[PDB]
Amino acid sequence: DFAKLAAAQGDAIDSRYHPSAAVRRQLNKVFPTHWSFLLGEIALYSFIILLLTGVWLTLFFDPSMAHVTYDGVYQPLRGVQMSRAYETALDISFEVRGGLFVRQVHHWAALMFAASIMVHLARIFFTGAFRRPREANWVIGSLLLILAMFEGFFGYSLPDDLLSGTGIRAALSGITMGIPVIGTWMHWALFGGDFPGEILIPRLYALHILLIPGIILALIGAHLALVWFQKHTQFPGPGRTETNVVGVRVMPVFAVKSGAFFAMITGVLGLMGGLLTINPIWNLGPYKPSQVSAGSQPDFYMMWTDGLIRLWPAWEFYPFGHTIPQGVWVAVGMGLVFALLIAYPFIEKKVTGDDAHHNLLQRPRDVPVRTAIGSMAIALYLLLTFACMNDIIALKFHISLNATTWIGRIGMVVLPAIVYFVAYRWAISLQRSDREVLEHGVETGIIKRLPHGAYVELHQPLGPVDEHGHPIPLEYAGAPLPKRMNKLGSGGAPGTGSFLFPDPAVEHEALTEAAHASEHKSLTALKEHQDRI
Amino acid sequence: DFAKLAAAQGDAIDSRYHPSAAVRRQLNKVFPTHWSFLLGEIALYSFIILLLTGVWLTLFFDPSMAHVTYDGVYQPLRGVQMSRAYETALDISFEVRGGLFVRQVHHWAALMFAASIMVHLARIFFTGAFRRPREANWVIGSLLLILAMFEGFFGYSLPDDLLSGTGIRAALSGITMGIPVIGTWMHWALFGGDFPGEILIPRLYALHILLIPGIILALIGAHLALVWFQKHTQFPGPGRTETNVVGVRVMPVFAVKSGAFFAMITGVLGLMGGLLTINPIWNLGPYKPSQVSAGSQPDFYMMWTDGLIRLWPAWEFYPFGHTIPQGVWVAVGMGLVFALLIAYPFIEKKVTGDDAHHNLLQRPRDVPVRTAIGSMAIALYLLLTFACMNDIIALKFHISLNATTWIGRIGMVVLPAIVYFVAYRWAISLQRSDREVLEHGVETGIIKRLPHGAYVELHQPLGPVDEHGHPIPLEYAGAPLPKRMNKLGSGGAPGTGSFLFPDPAVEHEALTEAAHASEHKSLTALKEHQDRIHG
Amino acid sequence: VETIFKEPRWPVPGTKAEKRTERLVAYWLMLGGLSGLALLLVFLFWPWEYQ
Amino acid sequence: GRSPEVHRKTVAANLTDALEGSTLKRRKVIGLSLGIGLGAFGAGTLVAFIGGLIKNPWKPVVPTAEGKKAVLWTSGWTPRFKGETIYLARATGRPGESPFVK
Amino acid sequence: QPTDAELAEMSREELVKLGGKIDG
Ligand SMILES: CC(C)=CCC/C(C)=C/CC/C(C)=C/CC/C(C)=C/CC/C(C)=C/CC/C(C)=C/CC/C(C)=C/CC/C(C)=C/CC/C(C)=C/CC1=C(C)C(=O)c2ccccc2C1=O
Ligand SMILES: CC(C)=CCC/C(C)=C/CC/C(C)=C/CC/C(C)=C/CC/C(C)=C/CC/C(C)=C/CC/C(C)=C/CC/C(C)=C/CC/C(C)=C/CC1=C(C)C(=O)c2ccccc2C1=O
Ligand SMILES: CC(C)=CCC/C(C)=C/CC/C(C)=C/CC/C(C)=C/CC/C(C)=C/CC/C(C)=C/CC/C(C)=C/CC/C(C)=C/CC/C(C)=C/CC1=C(C)C(=O)c2ccccc2C1=O
Ligand SMILES: CCCCCCCCCCCCCCCC(=O)O[C@H](COC(=O)CCCCCCC[C@@H](C)CCCCCCCCC)COP(=O)(O)O[C@H]1[C@H](O)[C@H](O)[C@@H](O)[C@@H](O)[C@@H]1O
Ligand SMILES: CCCCCCCCCCCCCCCC(=O)O[C@H](COC(=O)CCCCCCC[C@@H](C)CCCCCCCCC)COP(=O)(O)O[C@H]1[C@H](O)[C@H](O)[C@@H](O)[C@@H](O)[C@@H]1O
Ligand code: HEM
Ligand code: HEM
Ligand code: HEM
Ligand code: HEM
Repeated sequence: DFAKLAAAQGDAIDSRYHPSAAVRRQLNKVFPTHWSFLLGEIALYSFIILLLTGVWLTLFFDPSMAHVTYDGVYQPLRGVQMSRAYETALDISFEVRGGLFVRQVHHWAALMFAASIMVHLARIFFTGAFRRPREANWVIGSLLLILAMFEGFFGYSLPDDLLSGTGIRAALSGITMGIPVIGTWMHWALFGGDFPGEILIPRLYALHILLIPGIILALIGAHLALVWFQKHTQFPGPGRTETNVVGVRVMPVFAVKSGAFFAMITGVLGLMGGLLTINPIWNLGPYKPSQVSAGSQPDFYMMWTDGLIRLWPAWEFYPFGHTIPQGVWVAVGMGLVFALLIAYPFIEKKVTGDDAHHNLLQRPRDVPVRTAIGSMAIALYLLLTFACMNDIIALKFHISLNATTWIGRIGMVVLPAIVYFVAYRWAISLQRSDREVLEHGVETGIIKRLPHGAYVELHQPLGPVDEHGHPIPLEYAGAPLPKRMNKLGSGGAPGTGSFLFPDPAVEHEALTEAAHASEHKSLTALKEHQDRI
Repeated sequence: DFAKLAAAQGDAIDSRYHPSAAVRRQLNKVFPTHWSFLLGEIALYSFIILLLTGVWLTLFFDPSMAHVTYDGVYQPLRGVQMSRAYETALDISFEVRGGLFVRQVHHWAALMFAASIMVHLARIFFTGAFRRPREANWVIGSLLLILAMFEGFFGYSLPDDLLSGTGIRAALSGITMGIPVIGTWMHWALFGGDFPGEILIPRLYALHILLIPGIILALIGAHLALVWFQKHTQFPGPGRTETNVVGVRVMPVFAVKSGAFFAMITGVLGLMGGLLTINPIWNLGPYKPSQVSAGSQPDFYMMWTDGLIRLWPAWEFYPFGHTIPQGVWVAVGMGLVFALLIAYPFIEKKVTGDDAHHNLLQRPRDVPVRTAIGSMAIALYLLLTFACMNDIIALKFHISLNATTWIGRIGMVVLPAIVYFVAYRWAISLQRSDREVLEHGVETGIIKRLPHGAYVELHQPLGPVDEHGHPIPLEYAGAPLPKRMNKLGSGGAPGTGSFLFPDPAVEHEALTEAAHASEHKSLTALKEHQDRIHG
Repeated sequence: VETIFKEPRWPVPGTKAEKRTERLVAYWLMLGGLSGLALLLVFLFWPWEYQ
Repeated sequence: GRSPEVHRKTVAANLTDALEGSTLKRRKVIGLSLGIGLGAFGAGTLVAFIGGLIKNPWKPVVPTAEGKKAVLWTSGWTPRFKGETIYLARATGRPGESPFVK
Repeated sequence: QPTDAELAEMSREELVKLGGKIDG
């Protein structure tokens, strides 16, 4: 049986490590049940898939710049002079069974990682979860994003193709040697000489597979430990206070949900990794200094940095027989954004003068200034991202290539100003919309004509009424309010059965009674708990 | 004004994470102070240095078999056709300032790692620190040892010189295609074709820098966590029981000692990596199938495997147009010592029929059979290790190369038996040595010459005395006993002062008084605690 | 922890709705099994080679 | 929030006692030597670790018709001796059979 | 279970004793 093996295993474990009190604590930890708290899991689930696929690729790849002749199976590149890295990358995709699928899944997971990080960051910023005592966690996160953004850059630069080659030549060699005084020294330290060199690909390979993933893993561990041992925040609601957590225990509800979500994320990544083409490196050809194409665009998590180069004017300086190129501006401009994202909580703490312990979240509509600032930042990001793709937008959408640069240049000072104003007004208007329900009730959508010819609209009060009919106004408690009568159960109970055939009446009655009885109990329990405090 | 600075940054931490009780518990952990318990951390300190040196050798190395012509600074190899890996290994040593020093420190630390692991294993085995509830820790350590061996083997195969190439052709290729059913399939799966191939060095590089160190790090973490939360064993002595720990707290005595030991290990490794030459790859050449030298030795942690091959006879079988080579016998043999090593505690538990949750260690003299078995195993290991270097001993010492093979072959069945017998008898004799002092006392080494012309020796009783002057017999308590009178304080300080000039007398008197009183207090405290425990 | 509310999902026993719901969960798992077998068979027997 | 007063007081007492009992603050001579020595060792080690991959980018390594010059001042078009004839060659294909022609 | 009043009336000597006794 299994009533004897499990007891023996439990006895053997407990007599050696005595972990019963500390293992019960972990099973009894409660976690809020929200759809905005599952955005931080996706990224994590994207990282794990990046490891498994990352190891499979290490059994086949050769990171060398030694020049060879192809002589392989792919005919259009038969006698071409290439490097060992490019040849091996072709071998992975054409010679090894199921290699193309693996390296497509790798790239797709790399994209999902960054996208999920961005969405998670947006959530954290807008809900106000960065306030004390969690402003140390924000900083950690701010590093992770940066580490996740260069790690991806070093990854697609490994095959040593034309696109990534030109990308490396522009964004890493040109910019490096443009910096004042300590510029050419740093360039020659990184490349070990002039640009092409002989040690760049091995160095990038070692940096991509070992160091940055190690730092990322350690920092992620710290992130998760801080989240675990500080507890999770929650939205204001019935039965929620500043000194408790309302949700479900880890065992067995939370674990099953986590597992299912991981499975579905894996399913999505695997399904889209074998139905869409990403990075067909054989169409591109090996890197040549004397060859170029039309696109010349990086991955989506890098396009704002390229758009900033693409839009900024040609302003240079020539003091005492030296040169300060245009590319300096970007290097400064990129440093500020990172310095204006790592320490935001302290800036806001200094501005608003709020230095209190916070456990309850805020609805984006309740903080207009922060919401407007976030909206304007997102607008600037989107504009910088779309300005990198101007040379494809001009071709597909019939716009002048000269016009796009000027549109971007004017936009990068005009659009955020509009967005700030609109966001501020919109937030205040949503606030005003929340006060109309607390005073009159939910609009049912039903019109009635009185005997004397008046038209009235029937309201559903959310509380007690006085002795004339109009409800007693309620107070705002930082919680959402209903706006439709269907969400209050005012209508809807379809006859139980299959899709095509009904069930016996007795079964229907017995099943409909139980649901209503169960539904009362939860509300009663919450009300009693709230009233005891 | 650091009092105000530390009082503000301490409150900022407690108000956000509240780790007061949690860190206060960790500051009060008590650890036994025995030299023998410092053996385990050396390995740890060797691992860290292997990581820092491994990151500095990842900025210059290129793992590729693409053949090139040297044309470098080192003149004796000018124009020779080599691989990219060998060329980069030469570049590290000749073209980068301080690269030779770094790679020498890497190799020396690699050797120290294995040596420390072996000594630590010996300590754990001999004192019975594996009994209960500490079996899983033994298993984990065993896996660590195996992983360390294979990690080391894959490391010196990267430069692709003549020695490493000859070693890898014979060990990883020759042995592989001898396994009865899956002999050639496994070979072609590993090499992606015939022996040399074009993917072996990149694969070994990825395996050496990423995977095996990752597994090692995880297993080491688990090891240390188990040690921390299972409250390190101690040894029988005054004031020690089955349910307590005697030693010092972590803060501040233990931490300072740990830091100082780490510093000294680093110092030794750094000093050793500058004054002694290891692995000169330029005196060798690039690997060629039609070239060989005389030595052909692996690293010392792999020597027993190589010596087993040299000594086993040429026994083969040819069933139904097939072949079972000699190399099979070692492959079965090599995995049989491992299996017997991991599952030793269970074997001994089944044999002696004892599992009683032991926290107190054993002196090796008190367990004769286990000591004899360990001695026998060590003897076999030493003989197998010295058999691998039978060609170097036959050259330096004047002995036939044919004679060494037969010496080893006969020895590997005879020497262990002799070692077992001698170890057993020696342990029992050391036991009998302890019963003589508990009964008569410590022999002072002084002869008396009584009036009637009798010679006796003066004894110093270790306990109460009888009315006739003969000491009351004491009981054995599993603890060491004194055997010299100088270790009991039969000798004072020569005098307070420098090496050449004395100090005023009053200072000397006061210091002697204080020291003596402090010794009284410590002994009295231990005695009082021991008396209150057993009430 | 307090656990203010806890209720089973099927108070009334012996209903056709419960049996029907029992057979819906099984279908997805059977589909997963079939797809796994399909993956095995397609990875073993398919051209896979560049033309 | 904040841990109870007992835990805070005990942990603070433990740390303060550890520092005070060492009598390190009373001994300025050895407390200063430690700092100086650690600083010197750290500086030496860091310079040794990093100084291996630093190269001078303005050293003459390229042979020209006017002596050795730095890399960034030169190209494939710089004459190596006076009166050298450098042709403008086209590239078509044929990787192994004259990729460049007049 | 000493009160906040008593914890301010203890020296550094007996606070370490109390901490150790709590830890065991
Ligand atoms: C009773 C009583 C009153 C007592 C209690 C009182 C009490 C408890 C209250 C007191 C609390 C108080 C007062 C607290 C105050 C705390 C406080 C104010 C704290 C402030 C904290 C603070 C200000 C933080 C500092 C922030 C900080 C240090 C900033 C970081 C700066 C950063 C992140 C800069 C990085 C810049 C950087 C690394 C730039 C790199 C640029 C380079 C060189 C890259 C070039 C570059 C490269 C390299 C490419 O490869 C590339 C490839 C493709 C495209 C482009 C590029 C490219 O641009
Ligand atoms: C010093 C050094 C060089 C080290 C480098 C370290 C480094 C960068 C790592 C690299 C990894 C290395 C090198 C390891 C090698 C390992 C190795 C050789 C294995 C080969 C693997 C292999 C052969 C593949 C088999 C394929 C296969 C069958 C795959 C199965 C996939 C499996 C088993 C998946 C496991 C999934 C998994 C481990 C999930 C864990 C989830 C975790 C940890 C979440 C915890 C967690 C949860 C769950 C929350 O929801 C949560 C919510 C809110 C706050 C906190 C948390 C929280 O902490
Ligand atoms: C032959 C071949 C081709 C190879 C194949 C390999 C192979 C097949 C292997 C299989 C192995 C098998 C079967 C086992 C399975 C194990 C398994 C499931 C592996 C999973 C691995 C995995 C999932 C990867 C995760 C890796 C990972 C990121 C782990 C993190 C581990 C961490 C965080 C460790 C921290 C360690 C650390 C920081 C060390 C510091 C050391 C210091 C400073 C010492 C301080 C210290 C001192 C000083 C003491 O003396 C001391 C004394 C007593 C107690 C404590 C201490 C103490 O703490
Ligand atoms: C590690 C210790 C191991 C302990 C185990 C001890 C087991 C010892 C077993 C004895 C081994 C016997 C070896 C015999 C196998 C054999 O073949 O031996 C021959 C020559 O016999 C000899 O010398 C016999 C030598 C005896 C050596 C005894 C070994 C004891 C030593 C090893 C113990 C000391 C330990 C070291 C001390 C260090 C620590 C100090 C405590 C060489 O043949 P060969 O040379 O070809 O002779 C050709 C003609 O035939 C042909 O006519 C013609 O004349 C020629 O062609 C001629 O060459
Ligand atoms: C008395 C001077 C030292 C004062 C003490 C403190 C300064 C030392 C700190 C750094 C130690 C440098 C020691 C390295 C030896 C040295 O100094 O090189 C000399 C170059 O002249 C120099 O004065 C070097 C001046 C340092 C310039 C600083 C470089 C700027 C930064 C940006 C460089 C990047 C560093 C990374 C940090 C970036 C962080 C950014 C966030 C000769 O160069 P060279 O002969 O041409 O090339 C050789 C090869 O051939 C041979 O393989 C081997 O590689 C060498 O021997 C090499 O020198
Ligand atoms: C590698 C990227 C990141 C990963 C894998 C990650 C992962 C997670 C996970 C799983 C959680 C669990 C709670 C939740 O689901 O919301 C979480 C919470 C949190 N993350 Fe992230 N995160 C990352 C990046 C960031 C970033 C970019 C920020 C902010 C810039 C951030 C700040 C936080 C904070 C403050 C919390 C806790 C908020 C709360 O307690 O409610 N993290 N993170
Ligand atoms: C942070 C997660 C990771 C990101 C964002 C990332 C990024 C990338 C990218 C963009 C590529 C290019 C794939 C292609 O061109 O088709 C790539 C390939 C590769 N990655 Fe990663 N990677 C990650 C994790 C890892 C890890 C952990 C390793 C090492 C264990 C690794 C090793 C490789 C290898 C060997 C390649 C081969 C490049 C190629 O085939 O083109 N990756 N990576
Ligand atoms: C921790 C256990 C390790 C051991 C016992 C070990 C051992 C060795 C040995 C013996 C060599 C060859 C020595 C020679 O003759 O030059 C070597 C080479 C090397 N190891 Fe490791 N290693 C270890 C870990 C690492 C790690 C973790 C890294 C990377 C992070 C690494 C990177 C290298 C590199 C790059 C070489 C280059 C070969 C050379 O430059 O000579 N090793 N290792
Ligand atoms: C990388 C290899 C290893 C490291 C770094 C390591 C490290 C350590 C350290 C530091 C300790 C505590 C310090 C001490 O008491 O000596 C320890 C304890 C222990 N180790 Fe190891 N160890 C390793 C391998 C092994 C091996 C090979 C075994 C046995 C086969 C083993 C079994 C144990 C056991 C049983 C303990 C318990 C200590 C005790 O009870 O006293 N370890 N290890």
